[PDB]
Amino acid sequence: SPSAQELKEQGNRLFVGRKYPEAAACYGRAITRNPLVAVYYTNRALCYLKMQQHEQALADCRRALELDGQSVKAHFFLGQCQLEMESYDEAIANLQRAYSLAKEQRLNFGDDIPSALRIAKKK
Amino acid sequence: SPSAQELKEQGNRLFVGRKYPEAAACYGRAITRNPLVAVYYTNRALCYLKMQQHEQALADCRRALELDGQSVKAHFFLGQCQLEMESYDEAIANLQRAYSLAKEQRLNFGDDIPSALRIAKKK
Ligand SMILES: Cn1ncc2c(NCc3cccnc3)nc(-c3cccc(NC(=S)Nc4cccc(C(F)(F)F)c4)c3)nc21
Ligand SMILES: Cn1ncc2c(NCc3cccnc3)nc(-c3cccc(NC(=S)Nc4cccc(C(F)(F)F)c4)c3)nc21
Repeated sequence: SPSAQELKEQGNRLFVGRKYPEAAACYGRAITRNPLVAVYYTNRALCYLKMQQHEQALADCRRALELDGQSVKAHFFLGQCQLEMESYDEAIANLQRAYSLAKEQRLNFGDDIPSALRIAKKK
Repeated sequence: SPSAQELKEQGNRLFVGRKYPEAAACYGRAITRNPLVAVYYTNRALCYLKMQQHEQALADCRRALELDGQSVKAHFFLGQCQLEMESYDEAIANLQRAYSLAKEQRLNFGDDIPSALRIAKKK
């Protein structure tokens, strides 16, 4: 009886090892246990992007944003996805919104700018 | 008598293996052989970002853009650098400009969107 969190974990570790189809299956199972969690869709969206399944990534991005319109990563992956699909004007709009939200949330709450948006995040 | 190109190569391979200070030294030597090449500064800028030498990365970004105001990567690394330094409004402006230029250059010349701007570039 794995919990939805527990499943997101297993998927996150799977994703680390570039096991993307298996990681997407885990996030999918987390979504089925609790389908109103933006991050599960955001995480699976990235798996589909790595798998070059762009239509599925886009739909996951759209669902995440319906649950959480303030999501930095969902805007970013949505923009990255629309980049890969060559919807360039939409992609730029969502990328800027991702970076704008990241700044707002950094300055109101203290969040780190998500690492997905940075190429040189200190490790 | 290594050529400026030859030196950029050695630096590019060094960068692959995460040997960033040694790679920055190579790009530096390429710049000294031919200091009017935007890409050498763009490449070294990334090394400094990986080394968390933000002031040096910024200056390299600025020099690249002086040589080539149409540079996608120079705008992007400049924006990424200003992100790490928390100049958020400038960073967003340069990131959008990077993505805008990438689209223009893609649609006029056929360039791939530089991989540095994409998290899921097909390999
Ligand atoms: C949202 N934020 N703020 C801070 C921060 C962060 N700090 C530094 C860092 C950066 C990179 C690697 N290490 C540490 N790292 C990740 C982050 C980025 C990628 C992977 C993971 N790691 C695990 S296990 N799963 C995972 C797998 C695929 C996607 C995702 C996600 F969709 F969430 F990006 C998570 C964590 N994110 C972060
Ligand atoms: C500007 N564009 N368009 C297409 C393209 C590209 N295709 C796919 C790809 C993407 C990633 C890895 N493999 C293949 N890959 C790189 C690119 C990206 C990073 C590294 C390298 N590789 C070498 S050797 N040096 C190098 C080292 C540090 C920085 C840089 C640079 F500043 F140039 F980004 C180059 C090439 N760029 C690219």
